[PDB]
Amino acid sequence: MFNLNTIYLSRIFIEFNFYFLFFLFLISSIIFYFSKIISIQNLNQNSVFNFLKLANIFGILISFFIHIISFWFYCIYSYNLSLNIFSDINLYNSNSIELLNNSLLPNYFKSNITIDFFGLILLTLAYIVGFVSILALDTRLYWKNIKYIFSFTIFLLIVYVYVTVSNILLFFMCYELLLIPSFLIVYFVSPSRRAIQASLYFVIWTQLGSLLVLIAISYIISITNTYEFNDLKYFNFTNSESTIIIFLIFLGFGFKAPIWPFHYWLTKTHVEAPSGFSIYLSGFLVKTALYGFYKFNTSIFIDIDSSIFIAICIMGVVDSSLKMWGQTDLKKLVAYGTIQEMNIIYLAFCWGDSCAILGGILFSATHAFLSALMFFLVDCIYRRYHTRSLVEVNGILHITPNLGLSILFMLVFFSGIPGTIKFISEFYIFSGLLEASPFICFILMLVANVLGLIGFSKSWFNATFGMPKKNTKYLPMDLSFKESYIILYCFFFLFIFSYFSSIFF
Amino acid sequence: MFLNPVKDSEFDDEVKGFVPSEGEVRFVANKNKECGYYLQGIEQCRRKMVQLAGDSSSQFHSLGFLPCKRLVDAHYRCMTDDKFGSTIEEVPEIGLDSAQKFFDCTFQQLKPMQSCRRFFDQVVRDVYRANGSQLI
Amino acid sequence: AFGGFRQTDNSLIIDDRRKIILNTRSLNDFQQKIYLRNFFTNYRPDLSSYDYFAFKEKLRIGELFLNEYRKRINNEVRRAAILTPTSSLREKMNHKIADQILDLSSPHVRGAHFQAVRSWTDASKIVNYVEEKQTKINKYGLQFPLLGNMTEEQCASKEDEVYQRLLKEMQKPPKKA
Amino acid sequence: MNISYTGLKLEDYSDEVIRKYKFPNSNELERFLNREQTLTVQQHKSAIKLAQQDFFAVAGLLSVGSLSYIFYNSVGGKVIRDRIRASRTKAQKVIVLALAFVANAAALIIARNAITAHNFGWQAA
Amino acid sequence: YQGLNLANPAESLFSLNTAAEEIEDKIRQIRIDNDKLLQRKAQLEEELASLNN
Amino acid sequence: ASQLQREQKLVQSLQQESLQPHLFKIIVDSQSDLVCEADRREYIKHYTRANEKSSTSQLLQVGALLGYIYAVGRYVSNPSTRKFSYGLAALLGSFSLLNPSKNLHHNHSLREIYSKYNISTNPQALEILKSRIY
Amino acid sequence: MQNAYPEITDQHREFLKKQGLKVYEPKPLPDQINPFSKTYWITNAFIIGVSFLARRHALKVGAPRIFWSGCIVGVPLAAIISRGKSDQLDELVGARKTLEQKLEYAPITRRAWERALATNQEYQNEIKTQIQDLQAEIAAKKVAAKLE
Amino acid sequence: GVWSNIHPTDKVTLSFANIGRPFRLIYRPEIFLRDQQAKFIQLEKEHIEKSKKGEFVETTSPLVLWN
Ligand SMILES: CCCCCCCCCCCCCCCCCC(=O)OC[C@H](COP(=O)([O-])OCC(O)COP(=O)([O-])OC[C@@H](COC(=O)CCCCCCCCCCCCCCCCC)OC(=O)CCCCCCCCCCCCCCCCC)OC(=O)CCCCCCCCCCCCCCCCC
Ligand SMILES: CCCCCCCCCCCCCCCCCC(=O)OC[C@H](COP(=O)([O-])OCC[N+](C)(C)C)OC(=O)CCCCCCCCCCCCCCCCC
Ligand SMILES: CCCCCCCCCCCCCCCCCC(=O)OC[C@H](COP(=O)([O-])OCC[N+](C)(C)C)OC(=O)CCCCCCCCCCCCCCCCC
Ligand SMILES: CCCCCCCCCCCCCCCC(=O)OC[C@H](COP(=O)(O)O)OC(=O)CCCCCCCCCCCCCCC
Repeated sequence: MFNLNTIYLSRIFIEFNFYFLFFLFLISSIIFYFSKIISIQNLNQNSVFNFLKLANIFGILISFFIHIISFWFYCIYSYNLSLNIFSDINLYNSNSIELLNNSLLPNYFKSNITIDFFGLILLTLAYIVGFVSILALDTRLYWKNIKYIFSFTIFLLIVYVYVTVSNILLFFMCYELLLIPSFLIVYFVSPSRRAIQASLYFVIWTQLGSLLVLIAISYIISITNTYEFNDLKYFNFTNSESTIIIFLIFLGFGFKAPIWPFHYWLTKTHVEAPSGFSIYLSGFLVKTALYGFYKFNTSIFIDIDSSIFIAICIMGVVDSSLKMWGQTDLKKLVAYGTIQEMNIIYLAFCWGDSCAILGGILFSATHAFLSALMFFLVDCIYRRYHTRSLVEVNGILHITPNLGLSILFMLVFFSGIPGTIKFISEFYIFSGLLEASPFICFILMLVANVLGLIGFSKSWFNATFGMPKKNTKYLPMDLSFKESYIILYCFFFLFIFSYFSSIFF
Repeated sequence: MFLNPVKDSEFDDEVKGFVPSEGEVRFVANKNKECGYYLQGIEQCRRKMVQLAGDSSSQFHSLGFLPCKRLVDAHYRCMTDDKFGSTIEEVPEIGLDSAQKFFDCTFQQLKPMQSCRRFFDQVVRDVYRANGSQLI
Repeated sequence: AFGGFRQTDNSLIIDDRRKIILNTRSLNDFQQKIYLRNFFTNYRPDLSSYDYFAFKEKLRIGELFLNEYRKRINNEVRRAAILTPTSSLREKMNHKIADQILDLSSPHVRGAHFQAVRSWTDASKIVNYVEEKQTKINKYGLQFPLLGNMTEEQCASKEDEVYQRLLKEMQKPPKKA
Repeated sequence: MNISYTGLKLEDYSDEVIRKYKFPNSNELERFLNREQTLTVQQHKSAIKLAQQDFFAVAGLLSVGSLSYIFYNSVGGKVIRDRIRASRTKAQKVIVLALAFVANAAALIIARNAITAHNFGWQAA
Repeated sequence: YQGLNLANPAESLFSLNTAAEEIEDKIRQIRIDNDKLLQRKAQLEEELASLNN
Repeated sequence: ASQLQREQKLVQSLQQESLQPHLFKIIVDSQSDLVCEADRREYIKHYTRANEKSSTSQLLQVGALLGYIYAVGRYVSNPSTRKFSYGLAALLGSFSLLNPSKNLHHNHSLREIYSKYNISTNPQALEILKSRIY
Repeated sequence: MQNAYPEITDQHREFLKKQGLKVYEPKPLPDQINPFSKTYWITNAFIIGVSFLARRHALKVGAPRIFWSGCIVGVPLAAIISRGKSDQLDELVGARKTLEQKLEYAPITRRAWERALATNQEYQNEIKTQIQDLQAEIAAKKVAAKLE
Repeated sequence: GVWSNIHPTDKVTLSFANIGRPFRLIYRPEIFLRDQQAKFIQLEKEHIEKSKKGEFVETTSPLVLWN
């Protein structure tokens, strides 16, 4: 019963949501530039900053709704396309349906849009995490950094082109564009003075991996003059070229997606970055690397043993889990948790295009939401209690019961209770790893889910419980409606996404 | 495709699958990679001839698809390694039926090349199964 | 146009078909393509791009279909456990059901493993099995809403075809022996 | 280019060869030329027009609903909002309650319509 | 909608194959019944011919 | 019996004029050689244009409803609740009375296309239809 | 699908019946449990009405009412879940899905099979009528021969 | 639009993806191929003429070019 109307509606929605975002950004930027001689806030109720905040927030939100609709259309379209290809067995019949483009808006960068489930999951993560982070950064943007209210819109446009393109070069360029806005945010919006050095560490560490990926892309392009991302089927790389490409790709994308030993920059940046931008970084900016690694390694044929890469990922997991205990800083502890989860996700991609990719994608989504939740809780603690250190913070539950309850439920979700996409992703990865290498699976599970979990829980429980006798004149009140509903939405997603259609998982 | 009908079947249509020999698979893959130019040429020339003389009143309407004959013969020779004749008309009786099916797919039904390559490859596979050691 | 990467090995290549001798370090782009890079990277390289996409989808569906067999037999075992008391339960299970449970073990069905390690012959056999099931279904046209899409005219023509086929099958006499 | 009708004579080729390389029916030739063997370009154009109209309706409805909800329920604290709504007239209260819901619901319904293919002619039996 | 429309193709194939096998069994039963009726008619025709002779 | 009744019903439908556009669309879908390609394409265009359902009708209905509520609220002082409710109910009921009829036979393009073929009393059209009934 | 347990004889079944055993048979859902039942929908309507009244009373007396709201909202949701569960072709421990139920998702095969069954029934009826005519002719011949 | 109207591929892809390839191949590939096939065209013409005549030349048989 599938008809061409659904196909064209899917394509039109995907194409036009990008232009909706772009036109919103363009209008907002034109207003901002041409309303004032100097593009800084006027400290009065009639400033354009209020309009810009409104436009950014409710462009992201409306584009997120349209993205939900377009993602559902894509799911139907992909399912029915697979059915059309698979169903017919007659040799004379073949599915050759050709679509003509609309005459209203042009194709951005003269590229035909191609959408995949992983790309749309990444785009949904971008939308939601960007919404949370923009909601967080309101107190940070003041009177000279208001120009960074558009950072998340720029991120959304970059990610949209990144996930809706079938061109290798455009793919790589979109991946590399993410550096400038993130560096500028960390440099100009971070309150702490150590953020200045943290930004440089972030730039250099990420750029080393960017150069590695650039070398790999140069190898692919120079050898294969193609750029369509599908002509690689008709060209085979020799053993030496293939091993060089996989090594470069893995190391370069692991610089971004933190792997052992390349997580020093991540720890520094998470500790010294804005509490609202740490959410976006951990939640989304480390998963574009995973998506790019998946695309490249599934496109290239590799005839090498992945034991070395699996060992690197497992070593990162073990290192982060063991170090969890020794952190009294909640933000650094959450950063180590992010490193652990990202290393597990990266390990999920070490078997080419096997079924491990499904667990990897689900784990990427759950880690995004869980890291957003954890960093937002740390943000609330730091903002109301003027410290994010375990020695200075104690007995949160008895003065701010809602915040303590949020911490406890965050710990329960992090533990991986059944009924959560966290548990589902752990089940996928461990079920595969048990047959792949059962002893390695046992070691990984033991370390991560006992030693790292206990180290993680020690600090959070100590902060939540106790007796806050110190500085009774300065104790805060409670979570606000904004914070409470953000926490509730994170919990709601982590719980209900387990009912998403199992066809794609 | 790669399915054999059941000779003694209780119901009208029953099929049992078979897997071609590795030698046959290698031969077909190599020949397709080497001769893929001819198949794209057949598609482009088919469209070109239809555009040129598709109209009934056209002068060359009575010579339809004859220019494609050279491309088809070249593709057949390339796939069969110049053996078993220099023309599609010289196809052995073992592959004659599949050759007729391919011609019906391409020129009469004007079906997609995705469909008609199946019948052309079936012709090549029939020849290869018949001979075996002659092609390799 | 495709290109190549300069080679460093000092080996000699003897092409008996073309009756020439080359050196690995001296190969140009086309010679590299012809001699190196000519290996296969898929189960059925003989098939076209569209045909191999169909083959890949059928292989994925066939793996899911074998997993479905395992799930169905497990559900039947649960049904047997609930319906039949523990006495005679194993006696009745030591039949077709137990043999099928063992025959649907991990080597034959990929329950939760990342990859079902199948040779190209095994993949071809699985795809052939899926195609046999598809042929049996399409004989009677059971795939219109599920596992297929068709227009109204196609549905009407298929209904008439299935009606004729059923009439002929009914009119056929019983199979002897 | 040597691939042309020039120099070709039906005398040279056999009758079976001519029958094999004979043009199909005029209708078949027209369908192949226009690429309308399965679907017509006009059907594609109609589908595209409906898709664009549906997207515009959905996006406009979502924007209207979101903005109306925000501006109506973003006037102040709970007490202030309750007092403002109490002083609000009957028709003004009705619109404030109904506008956002109707816009969002219409957008969602238009989205559901596309995936739900009810207008299929095979409904029978 | 998820449950009704987006269903596992493997399980759909299994259900349709079960339905096809059941249809084939019913066709076998119909063949047996038709054969029985035809044999009865042939027996009656033979009896009528013998009586006429 | 059953097949004869089915064929007789098909003949009766062919005789009836209100179903001729649908039956000619069935012929068009079958792609029978009798129907010329140009006429087939024209009929497909007109039939698709006539049958397509657009969200514009729903959008304008909701727009009229919202505009009525907004206008009564803003441009009327101390409006009567009973009058407002009656007007709203009347508008909602009137929305239901708008029931366009797809009189495709009345539509002069489709009728002009298929009148020349006159599927009724046409043996080729009957043969085409008999295999395709739904 | 095929029978898994070893077969038993009809004589053995009759022996068990005489002994007094009964054949296990799944029972239809009662009207209260059946989601397609007038009793079920009357219960839903009563739930909705009582929930609205109790919600109004709770608002009056300053008592929580989100639970009555949940009842009202979940009545349609419970109906959706129950109807979907019933419609799905999933065979838990219970009655097996029949050919008609499976064909309800195969409209083409369903209609074709119905037509084929009707034609086969007509064919069998025609053969039976011809058999009766042949028997009548044989009887008439016998009577005529005996009288002659 | 205008800046890219020279080539169907986007400008960034043109700048980076194409490394070392002739601009004759990037733009106007048909003329590039025909120039490359110049002599093969006359060989094919001679083969066709001989085929019309009694002679059949097997050496140049593979040369059946359409672009
Ligand atoms: C466009 C793409 C997306 C883009 C992005 C969009 C992003 C937007 C943001 C949001 C994200 C959206 C993502 C997509 C969502 C898709 C959703 C969807 O498709 O919906 C349709 C989807 C399926 O649609 P369908 O298949 O088409 O429907 C037709 C089918 O035929 C229907 O038939 P069916 O059989 O399939 O029905 C399914 C369902 C039908 O629903 C029901 O039947 C309702 C059953 C309710 C049972 C409630 C009680 C259960 C527990 C008690 C049981 C024991 C009782 C005592 C027994 C005593 C015995 C002696 O039934 C069940 O699943 C049964 C599960 C029962 C257990 C549920 C809870 C388990 C525990 C979970 C814990 C997790 C949190 C831990 C927290 C720990 C502390 C921090 O349906 C649902 O969504 C079902 C939701 C069910 C919710 C159940 C209520 C949860 C209760 C939690 C209690 C926890 C208590 C505290 C724990 C301990 C704390 C210490
Ligand atoms: C060649 C064509 C070029 C087109 C350029 C477009 C020009 C855009 C100019 C924007 C001016 C914004 C200020 C208008 C005056 C607001 C007055 C006011 O506050 O009174 C309340 C009145 C009415 O309030 P209300 O109380 O009736 O609330 C209901 C609101 N509506 C009507 C929208 C349902 O005005 C508004 O509320 C309008 C708010 C406008 C700002 C919206 C911000 C969200 C993001 C969209 C911004 C525009 C970008 C383009 C659209 C998105 C991308 C497709
Ligand atoms: C981890 C180090 C610290 C972090 C920085 C990361 C730097 C290193 C990044 C990975 C580079 C690749 C290493 C693995 C190579 C595997 C293949 C191989 O060489 O085996 C012999 C290969 C494979 O041979 P084979 O035996 O498998 O098959 C071919 C055999 N013959 C040729 C005989 C037929 O042999 C070769 O062809 C030699 C290739 C050597 C290439 C080495 C230089 C690579 C230069 C590009 C990357 C430079 C990145 C620098 C980044 C900045 C550093 C500060
Ligand atoms: C917020 C409403 C959203 C409506 C949904 C569609 C949005 C499409 C993107 C619009 C972006 C802003 C305008 C850009 C103008 C421009 O420079 O646009 C310039 C381009 C022109 O392109 P060309 O020069 O190539 O022709 O505009 C377009 O291509 C089409 C613009 C959109 C056409 C639909 C307009 C719908 C109007 C709805 C009115 C009611 C809205 C109520 C909101 C509360």
